[PDB]
Amino acid sequence: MNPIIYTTLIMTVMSGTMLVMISSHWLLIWIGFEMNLLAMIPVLMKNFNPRATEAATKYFLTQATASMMLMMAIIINLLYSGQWTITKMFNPVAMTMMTMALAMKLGLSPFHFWVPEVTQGISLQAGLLLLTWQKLAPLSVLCQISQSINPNLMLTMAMLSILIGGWGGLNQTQLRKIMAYSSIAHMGWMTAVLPYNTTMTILNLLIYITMTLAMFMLLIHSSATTTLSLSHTWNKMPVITSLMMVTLLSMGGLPPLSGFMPKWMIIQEMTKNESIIMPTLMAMTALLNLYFYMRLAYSSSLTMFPSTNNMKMKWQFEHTKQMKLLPTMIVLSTLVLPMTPALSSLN
Amino acid sequence: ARQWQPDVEWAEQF
Amino acid sequence: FYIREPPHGSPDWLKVGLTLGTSVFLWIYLIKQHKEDVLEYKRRNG
Amino acid sequence: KSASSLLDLIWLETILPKTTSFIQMKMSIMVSNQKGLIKLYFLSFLITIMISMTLFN
Amino acid sequence: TMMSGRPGRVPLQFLPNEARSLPPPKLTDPRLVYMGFLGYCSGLIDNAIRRRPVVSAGLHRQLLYVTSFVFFGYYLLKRQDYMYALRDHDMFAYVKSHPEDFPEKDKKTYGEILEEFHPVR
Amino acid sequence: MPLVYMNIIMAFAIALAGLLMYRSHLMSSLLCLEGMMLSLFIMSTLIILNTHFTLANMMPIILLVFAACEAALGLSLLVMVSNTYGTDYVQNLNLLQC
Amino acid sequence: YGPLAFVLGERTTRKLTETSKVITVDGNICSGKGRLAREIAEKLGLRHFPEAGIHYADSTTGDGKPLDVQLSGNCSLEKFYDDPKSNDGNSYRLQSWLYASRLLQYADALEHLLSTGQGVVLERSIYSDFVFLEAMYRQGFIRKQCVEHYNEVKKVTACEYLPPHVVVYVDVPVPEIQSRIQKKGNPHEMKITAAYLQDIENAYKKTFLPEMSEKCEVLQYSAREAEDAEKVVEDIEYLKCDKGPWPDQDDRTFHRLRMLVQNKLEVLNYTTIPVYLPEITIGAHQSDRVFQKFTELPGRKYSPGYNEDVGDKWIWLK
Amino acid sequence: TMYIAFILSTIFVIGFVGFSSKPSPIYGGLGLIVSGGVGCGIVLNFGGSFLGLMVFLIYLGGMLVVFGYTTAMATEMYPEVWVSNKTVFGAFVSGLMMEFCMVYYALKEEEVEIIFKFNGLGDWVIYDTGDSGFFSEEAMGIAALYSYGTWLVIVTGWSLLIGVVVIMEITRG
Amino acid sequence: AKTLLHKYSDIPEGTECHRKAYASTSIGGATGLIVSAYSIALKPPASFLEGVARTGRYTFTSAAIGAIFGLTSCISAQVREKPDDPLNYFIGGCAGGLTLGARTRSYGIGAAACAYMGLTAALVKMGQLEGWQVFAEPKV
Amino acid sequence: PFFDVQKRLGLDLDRWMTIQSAEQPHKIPGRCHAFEKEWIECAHGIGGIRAE
Amino acid sequence: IRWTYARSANIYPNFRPTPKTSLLGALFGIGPLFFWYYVFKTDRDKKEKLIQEGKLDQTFNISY
Amino acid sequence: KDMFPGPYPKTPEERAAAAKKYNMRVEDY
Amino acid sequence: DGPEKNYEKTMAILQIEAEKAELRLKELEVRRLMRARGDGPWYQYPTIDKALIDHSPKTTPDN
Repeated sequence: MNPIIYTTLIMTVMSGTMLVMISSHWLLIWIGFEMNLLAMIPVLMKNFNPRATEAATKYFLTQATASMMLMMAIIINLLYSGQWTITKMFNPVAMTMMTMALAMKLGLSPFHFWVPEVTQGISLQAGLLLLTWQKLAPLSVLCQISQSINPNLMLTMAMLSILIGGWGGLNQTQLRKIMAYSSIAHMGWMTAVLPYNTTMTILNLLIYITMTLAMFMLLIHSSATTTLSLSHTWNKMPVITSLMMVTLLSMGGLPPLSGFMPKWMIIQEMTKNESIIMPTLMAMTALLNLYFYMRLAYSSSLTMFPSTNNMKMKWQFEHTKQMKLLPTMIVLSTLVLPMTPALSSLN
Repeated sequence: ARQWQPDVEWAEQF
Repeated sequence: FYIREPPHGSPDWLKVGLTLGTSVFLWIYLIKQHKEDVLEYKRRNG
Repeated sequence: KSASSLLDLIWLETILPKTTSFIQMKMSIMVSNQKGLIKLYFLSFLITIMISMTLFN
Repeated sequence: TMMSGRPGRVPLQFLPNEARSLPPPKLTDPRLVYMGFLGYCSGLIDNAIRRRPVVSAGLHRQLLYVTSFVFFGYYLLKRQDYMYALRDHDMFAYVKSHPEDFPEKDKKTYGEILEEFHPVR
Repeated sequence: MPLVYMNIIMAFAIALAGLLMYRSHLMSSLLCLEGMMLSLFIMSTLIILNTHFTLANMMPIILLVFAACEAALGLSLLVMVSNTYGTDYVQNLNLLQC
Repeated sequence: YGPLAFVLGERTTRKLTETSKVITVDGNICSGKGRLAREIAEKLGLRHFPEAGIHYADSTTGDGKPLDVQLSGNCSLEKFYDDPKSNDGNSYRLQSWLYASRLLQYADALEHLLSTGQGVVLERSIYSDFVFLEAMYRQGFIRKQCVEHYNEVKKVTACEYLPPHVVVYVDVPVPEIQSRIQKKGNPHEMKITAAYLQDIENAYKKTFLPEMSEKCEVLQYSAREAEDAEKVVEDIEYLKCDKGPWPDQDDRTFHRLRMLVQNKLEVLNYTTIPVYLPEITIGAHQSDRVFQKFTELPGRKYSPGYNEDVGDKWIWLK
Repeated sequence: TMYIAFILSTIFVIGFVGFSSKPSPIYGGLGLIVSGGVGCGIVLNFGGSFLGLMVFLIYLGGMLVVFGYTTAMATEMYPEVWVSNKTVFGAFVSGLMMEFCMVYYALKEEEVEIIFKFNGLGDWVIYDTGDSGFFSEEAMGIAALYSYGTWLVIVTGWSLLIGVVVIMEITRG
Repeated sequence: AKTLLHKYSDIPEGTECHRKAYASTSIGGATGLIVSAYSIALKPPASFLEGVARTGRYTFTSAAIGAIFGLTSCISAQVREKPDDPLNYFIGGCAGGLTLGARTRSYGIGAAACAYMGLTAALVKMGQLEGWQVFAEPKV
Repeated sequence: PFFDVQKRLGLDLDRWMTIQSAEQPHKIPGRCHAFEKEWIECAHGIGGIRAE
Repeated sequence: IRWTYARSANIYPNFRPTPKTSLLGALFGIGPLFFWYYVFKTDRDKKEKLIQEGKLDQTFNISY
Repeated sequence: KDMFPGPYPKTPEERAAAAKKYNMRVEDY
Repeated sequence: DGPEKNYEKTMAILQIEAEKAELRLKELEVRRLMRARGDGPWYQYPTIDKALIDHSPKTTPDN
């Protein structure tokens, strides 16, 4: 792919997301979603492999179904209200259909099945975009219609997402699949507080985006896609695997790391609304995510695995590609807990 | 005497 | 020492000067902004 | 026998740590069926849509 | 969504003009110092990743890290203080304008109130 | 609502069920996608015409444009699968699991 | 060089000219291919890369001086000559290290060709390195699993590189090679058997040369024929340029290749594939100790240019 | 003839069942052809001459390229019809039975609530009694795309160009 | 959904044990049908008869669990004359877990299911008595 | 995150087709122009919670 | 080494929850707990009853 | 790894291997 | 220092913390009432702007 063409496709994805987050008309939100899908498919297939084609096809099918359901919901809302503005949806059936469509776009379980497959099929560069940038538009739409969202359906989807993400992450040895299941769990965490307080959803989204950017950029800097391949990184570059262990501990939600901020604030907001069983269950189920993160930390840094002889040649050379945002993303994802009262700026 | 330091048998589990 | 000259080598005085100028400009702008904010806060209250 | 093995190294562990971890492992195996066929989870999507429409109206 | 729909809120404005009536955060603020500390840690990690002397290499780069972090932290803290002041102001105004919902309670001293004694035997 | 609205909504539901229930070919799934798009076009067009929402009469055309854009996307993905596997059978998409 | 340079207008097809070709002079052990390669490089004007040894990577990185065997290679050709069936896996470890060295060499050669434009004359290549491995397996020095690992590593790295335009092969027979070796002087080379050289020749003439002829032209010369550099040069100057996939290359694939060959760690990414063969699997304690020893070498601790011990200065502003 | 729209909508549902049962894509093509033509008829009956003719024209052209591919990619030595596989025939019969049951329930029982509330009266009732004058209101609203909908034009054009680019990038190997 | 929930809850504790058991059986059967549908979708049976058998087994297991839970809870409430004690629901849940173990023919499964189910049913009874909200309406 | 750039910059990208009571070509009124006008003018500025 | 391993690390892997093992574990784990709970609860109830009716003497119990 | 205590021996081969491991006689073990 | 310094510091700290607790309870009640009624500056979900309505002579006289 020509670099100019790749830049145009990336800018088209970003422009689709900005159209979704900027318009006041439902038709333009659907248009932005369509542009996002159109410009995302070739970005998924930048490196041509049968696995890449399979991932692109599955993603296209899922997003197409979700967009069709979303447009049907929009049309029904127009029929029962004569309105196109992004506001309190005036039909419960349309609200349910739109919720299902947006959950399918986000990958909330039981619409989670495509995420581990599409994430594994595509490269790390495309996986980062899929797991970070592709969550902005549906979350923004959900935040704009949080008033009309049926709390029961959203809470059930969030709890199922957390449970399924934790369970799926335990049986995975491919790093991309582990990241996909962690993303599913974190999306459930974000959508748990949508009916209660959207600013907490925004905070969780920002923290998750920083953590996933750090993790994916570390994986790219190590060129590792499996636990065994990542294990060798302790020999060539111990700093990368140590930072990866710290970021995994942060993702587990362990204080004083930044990953404690979203869970803590979410539990606070959900207890303010007299919901005590759901946040407790979510906190207890986060232990599975913490488990597979810890297992990875063992295989990567906490314990040293056997390397190969050819790493001696690799010792001499230094990395050429330089990701300028990696140190900032690592710092913001590990040492920002003393800065929670900054929550107000998101209001 | 030394730390256990995973061998190939342990590493092939992952 | 090195057979191939280091990719960094002698300092990129252009980049170093740009970084130093940006940092100094940021500090000066921050100080001026703080002074203006203090003056405005005193003016609006007394 | 009655304390050192029976309670500590066996039942206490069987009651809480071992049982939970086993249940989590079985659930992990179930969720990650390692099939990867659209024909299956799209039917699951259809079932989910129907169930959501029935329950939440 | 609370503060999103406040009347008179100008979209995509980081600091409203009414925020200037509040005292700016002091340049010796502990939060600002922590922002500078985060910038310094970012510089150290940048040195560590690129395999150069962590505490000495690239003083200009670490200085830029610290300056940018302090600058953005100062503006962020100013916005946070403004938002909390807005929250308190709105809460006070709502309490004042709704006396029935927040009535003063009869002040009974402990000599009057009867709280049951639970012995510890 | 009029019975025509019921029929069109039922057609959309049937097309959605068809798309969600694959059998062998990926071409038929794209057919169900296009059918859903057509049903949505008819629904929106009837709604706009009935309520005399003049300025909204351009909405179905935009919907159709993005519909055939998605159709072209699907067709291109179909050719790549056929080139990579020889058939458009949905069972060949099996490398990516879980 | 990067995506920005390609966008701005820097295209490699402009740099390619009549003599922008990669030439690999192949041959059996001590076939005199080195002199032929040097003479080709001198007259055609191309750059000559001496065959990659154990310490080739040491030449490109750092001071250009070989490092210790414990650090750079952990293998010995002399030990392989003495004991080819050692239980230390020195044979296959040496073969894999030599394949990695030649992979780096090919990358450097392609880089030089795609950047400067000058042609390259290499001695053998990653495409010809499998001959030694097959000979070792046939002799029984290495087992089948080592061959499987070598094939797995090769099929992931060689595919991303263009085969040489010209394959010049010297065809000195086995008995003459034996005579040269027994007159060369090196006792370790004298320890080489006959079946090893015979299997090397068999592999060269059965798999490499036919497969290379399938892709491009394959010039062949005997001992007498290879001694006329002018004759060999004239053949290269009149070869049909249609041979090889290089004419099927545009600036897109050239940009991809130039991006790949400039990142050495990306070049050697799949060399260290986590296949735990006992012959190459270095233990955790040994890996830690050897890596610590490497990190303590002068100039090998920090990135190039930031090592104050080796005279690098201005590090505070660098 | 007072229920022409209802008959056309029933044929619409029939065609949707026809191409939803997944016969050979060739036969799904004519199923979609019938559905599109009947939908054009409905839109014409509701006053949308341009819109109905537009769906008719576009889908007619689109299904042609699908047919080209059905003979290139989805070509089975024995292409299957609605009466060739018990699965396809079962889906077709189930769809027809569902449509017939809902039609009967809607007709004989005036007010029907399956998911929404549908009224059994003819579609002619909902029509308005206004006069558009010397106008084709649908045509004027559609033509307002170039005057009012400049943003829509820009976004749609950009999406079409990016679609061409995406097709070329996907189908390049 | 809520129709069955109110068909079960509106029946007072320790009254009309047959109808309470029937309502619990209906709830269990609905849950088992949902589980069977999901299992068929995700793990396809080889034959239609195999799918019918799988659905029947799952539905019968779930319905038996629900019926046993309802009967045990109502009988405990009747005999002990304590309608508002979570121990009744604990006994019902343990009985349901024992029936689950019997259907799966495993003593360990039976014991674990008895324990967890009894705890969950006691928690449900406590939430009903106190007013715990699994899905709390947004109030802030 | 509804980044209302339209209200900030003053641009009108899609607010012209949000309602049928807005300006339409040749002043063709909507079928329910009066009802929508009444509903919008009633529920202007009082917030969604009160408007419901 | 084998003796140490068998005493500590090889117990659970070779453990099977037979009815004998389960019943012994129950009667040795929760048995004494319930016994002591009964004894202490009865003693505390007796003490509280005596305090309530005022039939227990605590003349110099000013440290507890 | 084979010189550590293992599961209960079932086959006579396992009973001989365990006896050899514990430096005993098969009959005595 | 003197025993009175800690005394006065404790009094100040108790005053501040009690004010914080009272303000937190007040904020919770205020937020609940504003969400329930929507008659305050918070939870003001947007509605259609009435400046979009076209108050011009249409085509049909009955508007």
